[PDB]
Amino acid sequence: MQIITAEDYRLYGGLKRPELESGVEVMITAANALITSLLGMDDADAVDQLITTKPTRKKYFLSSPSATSVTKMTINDKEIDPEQYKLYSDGVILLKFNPPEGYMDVEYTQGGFNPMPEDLKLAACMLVDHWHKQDYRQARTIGGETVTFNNTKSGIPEHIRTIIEVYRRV
Amino acid sequence: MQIITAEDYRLYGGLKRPELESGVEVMITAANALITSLLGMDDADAVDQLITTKPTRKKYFLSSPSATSVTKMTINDKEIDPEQYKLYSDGVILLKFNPPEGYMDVEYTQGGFNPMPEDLKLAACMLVDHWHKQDYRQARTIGGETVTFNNTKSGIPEHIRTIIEVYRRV
Amino acid sequence: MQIITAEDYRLYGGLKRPELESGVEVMITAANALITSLLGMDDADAVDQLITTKPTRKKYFLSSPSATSVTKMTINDKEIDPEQYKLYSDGVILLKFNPPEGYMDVEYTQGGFNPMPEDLKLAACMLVDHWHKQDYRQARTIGGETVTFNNTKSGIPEHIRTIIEVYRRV
Amino acid sequence: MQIITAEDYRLYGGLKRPELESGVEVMITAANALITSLLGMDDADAVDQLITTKPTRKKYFLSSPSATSVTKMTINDKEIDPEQYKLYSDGVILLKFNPPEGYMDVEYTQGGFNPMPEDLKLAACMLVDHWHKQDYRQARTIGGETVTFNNTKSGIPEHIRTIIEVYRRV
Amino acid sequence: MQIITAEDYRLYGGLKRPELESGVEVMITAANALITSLLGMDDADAVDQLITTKPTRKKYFLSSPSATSVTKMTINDKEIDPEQYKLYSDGVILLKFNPPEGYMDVEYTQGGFNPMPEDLKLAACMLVDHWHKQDYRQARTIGGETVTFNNTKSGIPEHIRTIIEVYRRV
Amino acid sequence: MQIITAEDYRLYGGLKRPELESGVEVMITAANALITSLLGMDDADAVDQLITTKPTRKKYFLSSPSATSVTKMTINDKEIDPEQYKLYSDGVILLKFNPPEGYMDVEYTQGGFNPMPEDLKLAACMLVDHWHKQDYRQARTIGGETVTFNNTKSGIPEHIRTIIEVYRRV
Amino acid sequence: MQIITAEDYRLYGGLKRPELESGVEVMITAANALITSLLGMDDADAVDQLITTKPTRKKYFLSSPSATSVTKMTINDKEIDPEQYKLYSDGVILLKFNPPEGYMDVEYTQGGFNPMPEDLKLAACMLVDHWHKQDYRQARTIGGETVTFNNTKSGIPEHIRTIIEVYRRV
Amino acid sequence: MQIITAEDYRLYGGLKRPELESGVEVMITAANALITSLLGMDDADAVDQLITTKPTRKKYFLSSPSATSVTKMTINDKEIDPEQYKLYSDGVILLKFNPPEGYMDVEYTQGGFNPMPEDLKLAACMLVDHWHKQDYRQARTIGGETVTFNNTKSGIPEHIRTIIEVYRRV
Amino acid sequence: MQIITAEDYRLYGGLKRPELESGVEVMITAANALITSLLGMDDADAVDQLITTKPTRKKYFLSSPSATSVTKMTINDKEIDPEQYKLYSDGVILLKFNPPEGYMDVEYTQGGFNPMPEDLKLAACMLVDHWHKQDYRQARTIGGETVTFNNTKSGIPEHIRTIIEVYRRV
Amino acid sequence: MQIITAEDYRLYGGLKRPELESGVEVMITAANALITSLLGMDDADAVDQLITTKPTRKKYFLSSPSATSVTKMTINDKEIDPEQYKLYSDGVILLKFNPPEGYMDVEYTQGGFNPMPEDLKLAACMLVDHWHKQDYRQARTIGGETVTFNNTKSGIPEHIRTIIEVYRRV
Amino acid sequence: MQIITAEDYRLYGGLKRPELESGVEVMITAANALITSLLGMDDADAVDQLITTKPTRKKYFLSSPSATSVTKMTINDKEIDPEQYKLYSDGVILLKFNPPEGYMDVEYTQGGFNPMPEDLKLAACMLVDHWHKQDYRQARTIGGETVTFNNTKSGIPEHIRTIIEVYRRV
Amino acid sequence: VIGLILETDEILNKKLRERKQEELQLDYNPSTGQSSVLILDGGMKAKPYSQISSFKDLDFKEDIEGFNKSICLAFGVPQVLLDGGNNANIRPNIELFYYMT
Repeated sequence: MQIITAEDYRLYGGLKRPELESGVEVMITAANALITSLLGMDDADAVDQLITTKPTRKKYFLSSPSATSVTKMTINDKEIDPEQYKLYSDGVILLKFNPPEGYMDVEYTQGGFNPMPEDLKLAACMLVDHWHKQDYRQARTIGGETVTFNNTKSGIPEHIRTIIEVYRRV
Repeated sequence: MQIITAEDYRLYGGLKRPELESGVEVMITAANALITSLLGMDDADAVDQLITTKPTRKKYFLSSPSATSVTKMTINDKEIDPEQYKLYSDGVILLKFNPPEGYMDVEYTQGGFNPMPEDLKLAACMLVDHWHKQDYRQARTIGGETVTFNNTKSGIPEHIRTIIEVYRRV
Repeated sequence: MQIITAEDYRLYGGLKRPELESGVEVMITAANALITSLLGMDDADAVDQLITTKPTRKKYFLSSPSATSVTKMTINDKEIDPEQYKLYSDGVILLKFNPPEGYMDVEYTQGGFNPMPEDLKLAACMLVDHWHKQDYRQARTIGGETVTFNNTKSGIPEHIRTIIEVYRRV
Repeated sequence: MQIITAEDYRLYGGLKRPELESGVEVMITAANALITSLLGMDDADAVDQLITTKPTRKKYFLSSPSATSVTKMTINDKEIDPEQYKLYSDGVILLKFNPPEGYMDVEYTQGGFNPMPEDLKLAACMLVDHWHKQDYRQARTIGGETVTFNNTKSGIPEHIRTIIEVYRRV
Repeated sequence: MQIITAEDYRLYGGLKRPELESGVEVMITAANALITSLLGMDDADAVDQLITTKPTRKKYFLSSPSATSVTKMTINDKEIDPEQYKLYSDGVILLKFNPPEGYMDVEYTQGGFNPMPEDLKLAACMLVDHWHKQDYRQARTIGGETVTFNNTKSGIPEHIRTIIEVYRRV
Repeated sequence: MQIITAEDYRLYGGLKRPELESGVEVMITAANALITSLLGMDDADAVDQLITTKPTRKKYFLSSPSATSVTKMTINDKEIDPEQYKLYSDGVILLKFNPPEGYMDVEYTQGGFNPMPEDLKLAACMLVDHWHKQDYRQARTIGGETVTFNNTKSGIPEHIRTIIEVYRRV
Repeated sequence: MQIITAEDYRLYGGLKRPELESGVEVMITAANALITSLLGMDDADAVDQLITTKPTRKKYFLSSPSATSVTKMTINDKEIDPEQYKLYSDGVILLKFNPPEGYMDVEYTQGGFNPMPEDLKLAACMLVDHWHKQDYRQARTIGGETVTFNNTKSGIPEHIRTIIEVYRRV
Repeated sequence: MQIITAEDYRLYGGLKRPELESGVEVMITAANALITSLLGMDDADAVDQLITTKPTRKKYFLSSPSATSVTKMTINDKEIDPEQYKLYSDGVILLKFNPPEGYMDVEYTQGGFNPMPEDLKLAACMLVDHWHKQDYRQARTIGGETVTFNNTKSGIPEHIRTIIEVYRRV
Repeated sequence: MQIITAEDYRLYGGLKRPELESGVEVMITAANALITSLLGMDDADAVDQLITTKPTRKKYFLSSPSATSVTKMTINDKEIDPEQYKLYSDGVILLKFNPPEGYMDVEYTQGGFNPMPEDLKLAACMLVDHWHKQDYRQARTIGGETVTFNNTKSGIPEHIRTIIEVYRRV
Repeated sequence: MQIITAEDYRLYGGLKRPELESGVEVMITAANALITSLLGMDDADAVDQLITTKPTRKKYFLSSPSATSVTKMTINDKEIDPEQYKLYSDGVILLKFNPPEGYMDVEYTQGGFNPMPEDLKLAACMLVDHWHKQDYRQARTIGGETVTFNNTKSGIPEHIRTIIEVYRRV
Repeated sequence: MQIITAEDYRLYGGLKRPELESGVEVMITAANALITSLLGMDDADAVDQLITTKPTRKKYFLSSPSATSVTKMTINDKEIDPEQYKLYSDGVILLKFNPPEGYMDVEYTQGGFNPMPEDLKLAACMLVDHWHKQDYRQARTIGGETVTFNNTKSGIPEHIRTIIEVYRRV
Repeated sequence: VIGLILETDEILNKKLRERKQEELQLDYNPSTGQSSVLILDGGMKAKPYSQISSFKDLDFKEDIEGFNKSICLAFGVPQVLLDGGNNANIRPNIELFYYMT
């Protein structure tokens, strides 16, 4: 997605120079991509899905829980009218009837974070700050004032880790 | 929700500048959203839920324990009058009758922390202080006056953690 | 509840300024709320409670052991006369008869710490002293006079922890 | 109870000022309350008790082993004369007859430490001294003279711990 | 009991001041109480005790191994003449006859350490010296000459612990 | 593939020299090859594969999930027209009929990251920065300003590892 | 016993002062009593002992292995002539006959270390040196010359421990 | 194989001397041979192999996955025409017919890394740099600028290890 | 026994003073007694032993393997002539006949190290030197020259331990 | 074998003196011998082997996989013509017929590293350098510049270890 | 045995004084005795041994593996001529006939290390150097040049230990 | 046979230790006791021991039966004669005994 951009990075800090530095401009969009592929999102207008289907199962779960609606529905190459299935608040789609055994083909449109949460904004700003000045070492000192850095879970530090994990199933 | 804002941050400290710093403005609302997402909240006027229902089960639990009232209930596509059910102090809803097997559809209104507890205010203020001062390292030294920082559970420090998980189910 | 207030904080210390600092004023009520929700208390005039009933069980336990008396009892939507049950010193209520299987609806009046124990008074005073002085780090040094801080159980410090645990079931 | 008071604190130390310090005055009575709630005592003139009773059991144990005598006895809402039961040195009450199955209601008067042991006096003085100057840190130094503090069991330090545990069942 | 007193504490050291310090006067009595409570003794002229009795058991053990003689003996409320039972060197009492099943009541006179052992005197002197100079810490530094203190078992230091454990069953 | 090149390296940094250094020129393509073989790709226009066939299996998995389309299918040396199978978004291919037991020979065209993600761009830039600088030691100092380097999993650094693993299945 | 006394303690050292220090005078007898109760002896002219007896036991063991002779032996209140039982070098006594089931009353005279062992003399001198000089801490520093002390088993030092254990069964 | 040679080593660094040092000339080819023996490769035009053969096995795997073609095939001393077997992309060779039990003899020609990957180029450059200066210790210090060296797996450092084992089966 | 004496101590060292020091004179005989009771020896002209005897056992082991000869033999109070039993090199006594079941009484004369081994002489000299020099601490320093003492097995140090254990069964 | 000699050692370094040092001259040939006996070789023109033989086994493995040919073959003292067996690329010899049960006697000529690998040359040069200056200690310093040496597997350091292990079975 | 003496100890070192030091005279022979007792040797012209004998055992092992010849043999008190048994290179003695069950008595002459191995000479020289120089601590320093001593197995250091257990079974 | 093995890292007055041992043995036997709970104070531990050589290992009965059958075998008496037999055992086995032996 597009979480931060230059305006939000500048608002996060107090940067005085009009033009951003050469390194930060790429790091911001790279942080955006890493966050959006880290939470499970894949930026796409529509998605095709192969859901295996069994009888006595009236509810199926879509890949992206941020699915606002489903366009067309297909079981064994036959379309089912929208009146016979209902998509609930999460990615769950409910089947009124019992699906015959076979394979499913659903195309749905994803709506993800239209009101963009500020947790992701702060996490991505902190990640791009983490990358800008080399803050991915166990400890560092310059002269006398040293710093020992935070524990890293799955590469990303603790704070980014907690924000992502709190939002890591969309 | 909206827990802190600039006035509560200012009265938390002794800030003398009339305008808040650039980094604190976005950080406050980031903390507000992170707190509401840690506890399991979803800031929303109403919520739709698919409750599975089985016979000989006359009490079902709503998602949010801060549920005010149920606007309407739907079991297998037929509305039930308010007289047959009663929503209790917690998210528990009790059914006078015996529900038939199928799926339930309840639309309730969430009212959460209308009197805002001061614990969450202090916790969010402590997170935003934790982020402005970049105190998310294991230790930090400035010359001779060193500091060794407190242990982190799931990224967040101990104090914010204990406050949150005292309130992390509403 | 309301345990400390500014007068008890000032009496705990030796503060000479007529007006309290900006931070402590909200911090006192923050500590108050944290303890009153940490011990299990819920500041409320009355409580509604869903107790399941099984025959051959003549004693039921209220949620709050600081219950003064119960206003009314309701089993399967019928009130029971006060002569048929008696509430003892703790939250236990003993039924003279054998309750039919079903659910209870009891409304009791909470009375919690009418004489305020001084143990919780130091608990809250030491919490607010712990937060005003940023005493939530593993160690802190200013020049040569270093201090290593106490072990923390469930976030809260050790002494506050033992006091709370002494009163952690009301 | 009332263990120390200012007279015993001043005898414990060599304090020269006539008026005690602001912090110590409340801290002494709070230490008194913590000790009296830590050993298992609950300061009360009389106690009501629900003792479950089974046939072929001729001895029952009262909650407080410092019970000097029992006022009245009740089994299934019928009073038993004092001649049929005898209360021994500890909280044990011996029943001459075989009790019918049901519940007991005994009201006894608590007498605790009328000759007050000096062990609890020293323990409470040492605890209030432990709290007065902040001796609840792992180590502390002022300049060159360092001190590493004692291990803490259940919050309270080793010495207070052993005194309490030697007297922690009354 | 009364083990040390001021004269023996002074003889342990080389104190020159005619009057003992304010802190040691109560400290001595606290030490005497703590020693006599660690060993299991209780300073009392006589003790009443309910020993359960079973047939084919002709020896019963009193609480205090320093029991002098039995004033009276009772089995289910009937006194037995002193010819049927004989109290041996320890707290063991042997019954010539075979006691019927029931409950036994014996009132004996406790006499403990009429010649006071010097080990307990030294142990109590070491406790009061341990408390007078505040040496219950893990280590202590005074400028250049520092001391790290001995391991503590159940709070009390090793030497007092071993003396107590040598005498910890009377 | 070709992810970075000199232009993206220069835009990542702030290099002022018109000509890149001798070491970085080969190191860029070395990092490129290491990542493109580290994620699982093999840069090739087309791929041949032996997929084993068992009856009652109507879906088969191609080697590279970035397969655009399959040119021709051969089961036991006989071609199948495209109307009998369909390839979905991932590497899966679904067969309408039941494949006879035997072997397959499929030729598909690989399309990998036509929009180059910026995550892998930072991954490769950080790899080439990791190798130019000589950032593959546990710790390093020059005088007083020491740095302890990040933990390494599977040789590659931590941040590079998390980015790779985010894309280590295409 | 009386193993050391001032003469032997002085001979252990080179003390020029004719009159011993105040601390050591009680410390000598304290060490004496601690060792004589630590090896297992009870300093007494004679001992009475309840030995249980079973048929097919011809050898019985007295409490103290330093038994000289048995003044009289009593099985179920009837004495037995000295010609029919024999006591060997250790505390074991051999019976010529088969004893009927019951209890034994033996009165023997203890003789303990008529030739004074120098091992226990050195051990007690080392104990009183251990206590006089403040030598029961893990380590001690006096300016520049510091000493860390020996490991302690059951409180007592290591060398005294091995000497005692060599003689800790008489 | 031949991976680096003097030109690639020189362009790896910025060496200015026209002639390479004495120690590097042997070390380059030493690294070249060590890597090509590390990955499992063996520089050879043709290879003879005894593949065990069993009926109902119609695919056999050659030793080198970079096999170009089979010059001749032999099972129990009888050549099979190229029509019955087909060698696929990897070392896998598939037999159209069902091979009889016995022993198999194939002579194939290996073609390995004809487009030489830059990963092995960088790996061998770092290996020869690792050997040239004595950078194969746990740590090395020259005055004040100390260095702690990288962890070693199977002798070779982490980075060379990860490159090798990304390519360690050809 | 008598292992060292002042002559062998002075020969071990280079002591110049004619009269031995006050401390060493007692420590010599203390070390002698500790060694002779540590090996299992007991200085005695003759020893009486109760050996249990069973039929089909023709060899019995005496307590001290340094038994020169046995004076008189007794089984169930009857003497056996010396022609019927023979004592071998160790404490073993071999019986020609099959002993009747019962108890044995043997009186033998012990001869211990008439040619005194120099191993015990060195061990006792080293132990008494270990004691004269207060070398029983874990480490000691005087100014800058520190010494850390070796591990202690069962109190006695390594060297004395090995010498003893080599000779610790006589 | 003969791996290094003075010419290759001098080419490895930059030695300026015409004559080699006294220590290195023997150390080189000793390193050669250690390498050739460490990899499993035994320098010999021909080798005799006792291979146990069982029926239904048509392939036997020679000791040295560097066997270029076999001279004569013997099973149970009878020679077999070379037409009936043939030796493969490794030490494997394949037998056309089924051997009778018994023992085998084969004499083969070993050809080992006629083109000498440069890995062994570098390993032997590094080992003789390792022995020349004492590079077999855990760490070493001269003044301030210290070095901590590498881990040693089976005596030989990591680099020599990996080279030897790569060539450890020829 | 006699391994070193003054001449061999002097040859081990370079001592210039014509007379050995006072401490080494006893120390040499102490080392000689200690080693000859470690290995299992016992300096004796002849040894008597009780070997248990069972039928179908035609080889018995003498106590000392350095047995020269058997002076006489006795089984159940009857001498066997030297023709029936033959002593082999080790302590093994083989019996031509089948020995009847009972007890065996053999007197053999021990001849041990008539050519004294130089290993034991060096081991004894290192023990006496170990003891003269108080080289039996964990570490020791005089000023700045510290020494940390070798690990000890069963008291004796590693080098003496390995020599001893090279010869520790004679 | 052992009921409990309690060890303490400190020395606790053999006389009183043995008195407590006897008291604790007699008190925790259901035949002669009315207690079943232990509260070990002062750091005393209870070693979770196990029986070294149980009686179940000595399964001698089959061997003893074999030796008895072998002993009766030499004399010739059938084993049924010593034991009890049915109608189909007593007289046929007595006939075998008399005749054959």
